[PDB]
Amino acid sequence: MQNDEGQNMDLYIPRKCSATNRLITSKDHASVQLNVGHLDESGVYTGQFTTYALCGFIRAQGDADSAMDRLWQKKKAEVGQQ
Amino acid sequence: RTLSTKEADIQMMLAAEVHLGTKNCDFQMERYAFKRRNDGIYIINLGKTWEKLQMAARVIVAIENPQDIIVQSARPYGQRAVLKFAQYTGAHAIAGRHTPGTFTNQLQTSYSEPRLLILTDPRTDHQPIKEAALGNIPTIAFCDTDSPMRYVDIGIPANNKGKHSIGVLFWILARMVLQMRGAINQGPKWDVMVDLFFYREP
Amino acid sequence: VRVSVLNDALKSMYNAEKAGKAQVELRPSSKVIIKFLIVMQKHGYIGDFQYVDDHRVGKIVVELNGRLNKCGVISPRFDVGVATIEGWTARLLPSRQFGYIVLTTSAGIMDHEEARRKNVGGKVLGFFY
Amino acid sequence: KWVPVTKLGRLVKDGKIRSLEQIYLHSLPIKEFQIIDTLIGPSLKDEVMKIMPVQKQTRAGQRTRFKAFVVVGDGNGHVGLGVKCSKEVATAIRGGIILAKLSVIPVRRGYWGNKIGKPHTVPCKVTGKCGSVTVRMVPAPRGAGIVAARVPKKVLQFAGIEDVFTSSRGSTKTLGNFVKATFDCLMKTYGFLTPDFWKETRFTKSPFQEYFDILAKPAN
Amino acid sequence: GRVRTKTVKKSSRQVIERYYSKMTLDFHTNKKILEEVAIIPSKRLRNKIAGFSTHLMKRIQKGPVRGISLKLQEEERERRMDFVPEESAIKTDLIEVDKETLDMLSALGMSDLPGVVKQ
Amino acid sequence: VLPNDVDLLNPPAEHEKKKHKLKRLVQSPNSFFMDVTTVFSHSQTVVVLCQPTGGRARLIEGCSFRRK
Amino acid sequence: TFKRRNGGRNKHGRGHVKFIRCSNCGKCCPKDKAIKRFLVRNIVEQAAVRDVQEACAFELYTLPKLYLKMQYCVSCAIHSKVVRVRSRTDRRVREPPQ
RNA sequence: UCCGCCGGCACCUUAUGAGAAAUCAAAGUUUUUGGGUUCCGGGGGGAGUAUGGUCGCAAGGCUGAAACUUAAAGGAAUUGAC
Ligand SMILES: [K+]
Ligand SMILES: [K+]
Ligand SMILES: [Mg+2]
Ligand SMILES: [Mg+2]
Ligand SMILES: [Mg+2]
Ligand SMILES: [Mg+2]
Ligand SMILES: [Mg+2]
Ligand SMILES: [Mg+2]
Ligand SMILES: [Zn+2]
Repeated sequence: MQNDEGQNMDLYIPRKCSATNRLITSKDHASVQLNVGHLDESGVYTGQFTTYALCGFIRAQGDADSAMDRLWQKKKAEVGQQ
Repeated sequence: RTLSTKEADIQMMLAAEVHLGTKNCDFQMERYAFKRRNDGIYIINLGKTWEKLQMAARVIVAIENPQDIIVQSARPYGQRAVLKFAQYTGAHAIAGRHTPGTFTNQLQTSYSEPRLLILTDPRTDHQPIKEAALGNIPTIAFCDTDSPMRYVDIGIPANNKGKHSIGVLFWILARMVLQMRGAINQGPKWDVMVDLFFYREP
Repeated sequence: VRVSVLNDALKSMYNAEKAGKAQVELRPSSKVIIKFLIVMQKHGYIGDFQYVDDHRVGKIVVELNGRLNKCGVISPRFDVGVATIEGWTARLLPSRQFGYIVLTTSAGIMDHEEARRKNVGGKVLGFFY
Repeated sequence: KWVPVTKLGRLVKDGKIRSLEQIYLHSLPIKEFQIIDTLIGPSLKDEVMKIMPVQKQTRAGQRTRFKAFVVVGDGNGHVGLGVKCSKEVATAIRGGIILAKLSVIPVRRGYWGNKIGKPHTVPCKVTGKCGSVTVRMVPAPRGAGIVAARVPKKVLQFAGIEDVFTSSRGSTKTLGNFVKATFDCLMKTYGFLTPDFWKETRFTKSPFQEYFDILAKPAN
Repeated sequence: GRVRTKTVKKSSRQVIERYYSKMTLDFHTNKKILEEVAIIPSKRLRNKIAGFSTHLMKRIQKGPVRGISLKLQEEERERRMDFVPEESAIKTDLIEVDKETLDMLSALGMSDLPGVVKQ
Repeated sequence: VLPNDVDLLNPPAEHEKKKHKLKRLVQSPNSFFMDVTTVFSHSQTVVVLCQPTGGRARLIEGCSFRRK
Repeated sequence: TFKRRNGGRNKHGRGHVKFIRCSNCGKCCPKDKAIKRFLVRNIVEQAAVRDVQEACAFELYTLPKLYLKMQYCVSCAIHSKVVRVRSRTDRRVREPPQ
């Protein structure tokens, strides 16, 4: 990754699945990146969102729905969304 | 007394039998089912159904261009709701049969590249769901108790069979998307009538 | 019959990690398994694991963090002197930059990097990376 | 000329996207070879691996079609493999070149020992399988060269790999599977989660989301 | 046999799509319209197209067809669907629920809803 | 329940109730003693207060038993 | 190449099954492998019911039925068209036809 | 009749797996190669033959070669022709 001097030696840093932590390769066309919008006190979209990345492996297993639900149930309690 | 937005929607969903599931429950839908009665029919927890509707609405509003959202149904009962849902939310509705190669064949006329996909029933809409997994297209689907969860990112636990259930679900979802945009006033009421979403037989 | 409790413990973790599970139960438990886990935990390959006392052998629940590629035992437990550690690493590890071979030495259970620092040999228990 | 029909084609045609890594990050499929010619076009170099005639038995005779294996790569971490079958040798080669570009992948490179100079070998042990053919790649010290057969060696050279040890099992004489197996392990170089990738991911907007307004407006 | 080929069928549908108003139910009148609004190289081909188009006109009178898209006809169908009764089919009051359903609402703390009533 | 929707260390009390006695997180017998003179729920001996069977001993309707 | 998961018969968790004799040719065939058909029909053909009924000597009488259980070997079942050769996909369908 | 637990003969769907494929919920957890242990194979023939030993009333069983010969034999699947 980083040379002895410090310069980066990687073309890019692949994303990691938010549920399984697996790397997402350039040909993983079943992987999807999802955005969940943030609301205000009134309940109107404020232009802010939280991003989630899912690999094709977990989505093919059918566990994406459960994984997304658990991740959102935790994230919303941290950013004040409810 | 005054009913909150969640209570009013749950009351509306009860009248439409949105909570009545199939006699069989998929192992990945058990987390949404509440209890099974002696009749063998599973009862969907409407409390969780409303929460998933809110989560789906948050994803929809995050789409800058509504035209990138495609909502479609295969069964006739949902062909009316999808058209009305796209009318108010600005999405792109495709009612009828999905043409294979829509999302993969770049040289045919019907080629499209949606950012989000909405479906009424994964079991009947298997073709678009299967084809959406070749283009990094996230999918939202209304899933019944016996609905497969493969390649489904957000599954809304609801009865996607009855004509009333399908119409109410899209009516509520359309209202939530507009409310989160500030286009319409908050609350459980909407100037649009739900009957516009119900299936109109010949 | 159960021959190597360590193999069952590591095999269960490896299968669970590939399936994407967050927790996995190891039964039976042993002080060799616990010390093996501690080595993995110190290098940030597993999260927090909890030992349950059942008055017979106990049980362990291990929290997974998705960083573990593979973990397995080496059977039989061959003797490995300090001079022969280099050969084993060239065989079992992906590269010369990460991955640890767990050895049981007279100074205790430790990874091969620690064994070189203490200049102590022993026997191979397993590996992970 | 080129009239893009996909979202990436317009962005690449417009110039919003200027690197393949920005596409690889979001794992977006590439269907138009003009995109590859616009980003790493001048640095690419195609080479025909083999012409394989295949025959189909017919009432009048045997239908002979020609199958061409083409490998492309800039020699700096990008390589592609394309195979097309056609009734003419020239037509097969031209189509194979197009297919090779569409399958270009990023190849991760590392250091055998000390991180001195540019990366020269694979970062870890990687194996690829196609049919019965399995190709293994082990990191090798600088100057060791590419210790591999002709078919893997050609692919590795186009991928920018300078030194690596290789071993093979299975029917390597099946060139189609031998080259594909070599290409299979190269794409796995970015799939292995090393400790340096343990850092939490920092997501960024996809090109479609970033340039929604440009894509929304029809192109005329 | 007397099966019309794609040339006859395809041409007939196109004529009806953009000249439905001009077309009539009479073959003799229709074949004169084709000469005015189309270039048919041969007389025999023109007669076949006129006859099949006249057959399609009879089909349209009784109901819609598959391969012909009449824009004016489509608009009529849209208006009928948009019509809905003033009374909603979903009754918020007098909601029939089962014992399990009532317990499901109790877990949510919504056992005080007006409409919900046991069967 | 899916593996990731359940906690192995703190399973629901109802879930452990229906699990096999030997497969619970901690082994627990399903038997118990009762008064009537303590009688084992799965007694293998004739007490006629209880009649041994393949499982729990068949108790007599007349007398009333209190679990302990 | 293995053509069927069941091996052409219906035997699980047992070693030997006594054979039966084909109703057509008498060939020995294991009972679990033989094609079995239970034919129930009137003892009088439909072409003669009217004549027999008119000649009945009783005011009320129900014509008895003829029950015959037929057990065929594979060769006779195919030749007699009791069963037909099906495509690879259709071989797995075990439900009786319409 | 309904719910569940243990054990057994099986079946159905599915790939995140495996395989040359047929196919397999094991024939999976294998070049990211190691839970324990027994038997057993090394191109096709000659050949389960010759010989020696051993068992059997016999029929034969068990054990078991070489000379020499040969560039294929064979497995799965595809298109034709029949
Ligand atoms: K049979
Ligand atoms: K059972
Ligand atoms: Mg055969
Ligand atoms: Mg048995
Ligand atoms: Mg036998
Ligand atoms: Mg199967
Ligand atoms: Mg091995
Ligand atoms: Mg041999
Ligand atoms: Zn027979």
